[PDB]
Amino acid sequence: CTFYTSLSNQNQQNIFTAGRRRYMHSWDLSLENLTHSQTAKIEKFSRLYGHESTQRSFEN
Amino acid sequence: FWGATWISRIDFDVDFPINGLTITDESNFMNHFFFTDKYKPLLFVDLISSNELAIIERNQKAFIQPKLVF
Amino acid sequence: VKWCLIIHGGYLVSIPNLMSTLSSLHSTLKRRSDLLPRLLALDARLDCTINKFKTL
Amino acid sequence: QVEIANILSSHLEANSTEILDDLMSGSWTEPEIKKFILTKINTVDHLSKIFLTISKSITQNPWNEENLLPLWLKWLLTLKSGELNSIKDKHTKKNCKHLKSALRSSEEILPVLLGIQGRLEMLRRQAKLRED
Amino acid sequence: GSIKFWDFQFATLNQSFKAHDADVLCLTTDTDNNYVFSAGVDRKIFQFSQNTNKSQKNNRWVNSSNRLLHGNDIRAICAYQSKGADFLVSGGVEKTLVINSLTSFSNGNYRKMPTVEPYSKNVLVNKEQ
Amino acid sequence: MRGSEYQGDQEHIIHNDKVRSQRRMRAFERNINQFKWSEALDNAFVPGMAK
Amino acid sequence: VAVVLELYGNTLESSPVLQELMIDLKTKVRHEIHKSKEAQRIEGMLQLLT
Amino acid sequence: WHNVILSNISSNGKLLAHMCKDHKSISVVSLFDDSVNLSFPLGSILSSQTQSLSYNTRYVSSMAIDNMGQQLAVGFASGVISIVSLADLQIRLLKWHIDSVLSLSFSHDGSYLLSGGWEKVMSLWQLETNSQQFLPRLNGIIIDCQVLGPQGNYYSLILQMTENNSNSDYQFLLLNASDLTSKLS
Amino acid sequence: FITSQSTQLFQLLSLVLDSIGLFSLEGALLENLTLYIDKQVEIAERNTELWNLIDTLPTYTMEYLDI
RNA sequence: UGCGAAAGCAGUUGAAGACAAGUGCUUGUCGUUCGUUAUAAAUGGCCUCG
Repeated sequence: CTFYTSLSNQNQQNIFTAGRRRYMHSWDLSLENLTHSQTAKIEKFSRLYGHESTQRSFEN
Repeated sequence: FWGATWISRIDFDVDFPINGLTITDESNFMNHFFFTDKYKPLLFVDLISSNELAIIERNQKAFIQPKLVF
Repeated sequence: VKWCLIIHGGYLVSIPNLMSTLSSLHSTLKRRSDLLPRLLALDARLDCTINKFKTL
Repeated sequence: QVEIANILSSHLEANSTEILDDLMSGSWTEPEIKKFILTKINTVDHLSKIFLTISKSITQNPWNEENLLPLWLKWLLTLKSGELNSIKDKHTKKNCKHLKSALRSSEEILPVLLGIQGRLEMLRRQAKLRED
Repeated sequence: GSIKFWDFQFATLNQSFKAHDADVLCLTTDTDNNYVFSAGVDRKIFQFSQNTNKSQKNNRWVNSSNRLLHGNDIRAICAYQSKGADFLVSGGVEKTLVINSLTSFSNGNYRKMPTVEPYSKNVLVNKEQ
Repeated sequence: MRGSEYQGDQEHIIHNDKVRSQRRMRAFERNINQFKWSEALDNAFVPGMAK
Repeated sequence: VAVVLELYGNTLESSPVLQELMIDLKTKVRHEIHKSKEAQRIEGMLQLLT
Repeated sequence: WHNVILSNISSNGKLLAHMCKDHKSISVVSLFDDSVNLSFPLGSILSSQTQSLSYNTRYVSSMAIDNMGQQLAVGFASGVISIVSLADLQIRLLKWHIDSVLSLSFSHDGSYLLSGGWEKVMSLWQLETNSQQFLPRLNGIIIDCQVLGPQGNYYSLILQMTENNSNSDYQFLLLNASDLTSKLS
Repeated sequence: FITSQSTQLFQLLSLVLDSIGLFSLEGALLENLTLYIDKQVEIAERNTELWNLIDTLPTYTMEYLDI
């Protein structure tokens, strides 16, 4: 897992996490999502656009 | 006269009315009337008798690429 | 069923209600009749083609 | 058989009104009706005339007891269909609608008769059982 | 069924195209290496193009088009160009040649040669008997 | 793998998105979904197929 | 059955095995016509009882 | 311009492509600058087989222009898309739509192409490898497609719901590009 | 009269046969009615068939060439 | 196309202009008009997250 801050838009913060799975999770911490928000804004990356055969896991 | 897919007959006593996928041939190669294309493809053509013509004609699994039909 | 109606027709007439007790019979018989209009249509086309190659 | 066929062939060529009477002749049998249609009806004009005469007759009295005219229509449709529809005469299409309309009733008329036939059959049997 | 373009100096892969549904048996290219033509078991001839100047500067190939001209496998393919000629000749299990134009492969016309052209006769007939 | 069975009892937020796989489809249903009209008809008439 | 006859009339003539597949079919479809006609008759008399 | 049959504007909003009957010709013009000014007959783009075939093959139903002006996508009633390289008028055929393609749109970088039509399926063509990603079973046929964001975060679509012949039932769908879920319907 | 659109007369007749009842019908007249109805059923089936009909290489061959 | 029930009952599918092809003539078309209630066919089929 790792933090990510957009190099242009400093207000943009985000966490990416991955495991021995065919999907990746992104957690948007921008604005008040980190602490104040009762819920977390989570997105799942699971589409490789025709290149599934090359990739077995998002872990690394 | 006959080719791979055509047969023709020419009478040599009568004069005719005067009225892409090959080399363009700019360079040199070195250094009464009947026409039919009904019969094809032809292996051989010739006459058995004066009024009999013998025309001889030609009478595997493939990868399936379907043709959509609605 | 055909013989039951014929033989016991007199007894069946003297019954207070039939449709409620013979509802299943009527529904079953109704379905078979509905096939008749379409079966004739299929039969005519079968005969039309059957006649065709038999003469040929 | 041969005489009536030749007479009918001549009347078709002659546009005679006697075509209908030739068709109801009792000498006609089913196999020669097939032979006549296959061998002698070689022109669309002759085929149209025979259909127009038969269809008009059947339209007027679809309940005529003479099975011959229907027998002509059945085999005429069965054997010569591909070109009967090829006939582009408007009147030929109109007469087809009239014939279909008349017969279409009869198809509706059949289920009622079968029920009436059934109820009588029980009545005859019950009377016979009562007699015995 | 894949066509891959490798960099010779580094012996690394530049591009990969999953084009064919079966084996790619034969490849060919034009004089200037603007087009690469592939054919195989799936009976299709694919054209990969780098003719555009932007493609050339970036060295990126494009799966421009394909055509289904054969009834069976395409075992052999060859190309020729000159000031008076422009051919893409192919053939295979169908036993017949197919002739296309390299420059106008996508839209140009094609010719299917007869399976047997009897220049040398394999049959004779005797008038007597 | 000593934390596989945690289930997140002590955590602030639990996020669930796992969706169970659909019930296994038969050969004829798969063919219809993939627009294989002819093959779907063939799967209709096979030995030991319910009427 | 209506489509396959309308779609394979010519193949029907040149294939013998297909022909017998209809001959028994015509006998069977005829048998169903008899049953449906019969069912209408029992249906008719059943109305008389009620 | 006179006798404008079809028109489109780049995503940036600085180029205009339009088809006119002056059969027909396509011209692309820079709108704030004179940098881009090109025109060419549609006959050059069209394949010869199309000239042989019916009018559906030669009928354009959609047109998209890249931001850089290097590429122009033409969609046909047959369902075939043709990307044209404006520098040298080289054609590239993309064929998945069985029926007329109604919406075409380029990505900001130009490497992806949104296409939609009667299939009710939105296709992202990956132009590098000619691949495609699908979003099927949408509510209606796709009239318009757009990539809407500085980084292409969202896709905005217009759906038609052609079942109702009495009225045109438009629906605006804003999808999250990350996971292709309806952000706002 | 019957034994001597028609369904609206026949369906009316079927109502008669229900109204008259089993006992009241007489065998002698019933036979004539049976002959009539069987006659119509044969015809009605015949017309139905007509209505549906309206709705509905050699290795060696010898030919003469035209020249 | 009108009416009607769903069955059916009546009634239509014309004229001009332009373009293309073939040989002034023939045929076919129309992101052209006026008037009347008035086959298809560019190898081209629907995602991933067990």
